[PDB]
Amino acid sequence: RMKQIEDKLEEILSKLYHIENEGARIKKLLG
Amino acid sequence: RMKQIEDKLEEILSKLYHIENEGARIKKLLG
Amino acid sequence: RMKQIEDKLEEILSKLYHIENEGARIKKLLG
Amino acid sequence: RMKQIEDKLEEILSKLYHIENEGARIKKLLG
Repeated sequence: RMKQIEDKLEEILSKLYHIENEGARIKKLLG
Repeated sequence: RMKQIEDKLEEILSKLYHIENEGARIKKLLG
Repeated sequence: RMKQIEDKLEEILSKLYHIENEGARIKKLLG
Repeated sequence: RMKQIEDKLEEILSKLYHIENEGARIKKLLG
């Protein structure tokens, strides 16, 4: 069951990169 | 108590999807 | 060790609410 | 493999702190 949690963790990490990137876009835009 | 973790994670992901959608609206509204 | 993970999960949840709220502010602002 | 989870979580949180700071700059730059 540990490998099921690890899929989610990685998926969560991916989503965090995407959000961090969306935020940098918006930032560069405004500036 | 590994299921309780996987439940939390799943909740986390939903929040992240919502955050992601927020940034989409922010991008349209902006650029 | 499960209760150490649970502190982090909750802390992560908290931070997600804060970010979701920061995003709604920005959104309301722009609009 | 419960430590590997706690490591991931800690990584997640750092990302969330960074996202949080991004939204701070976005708010200043904007309002």
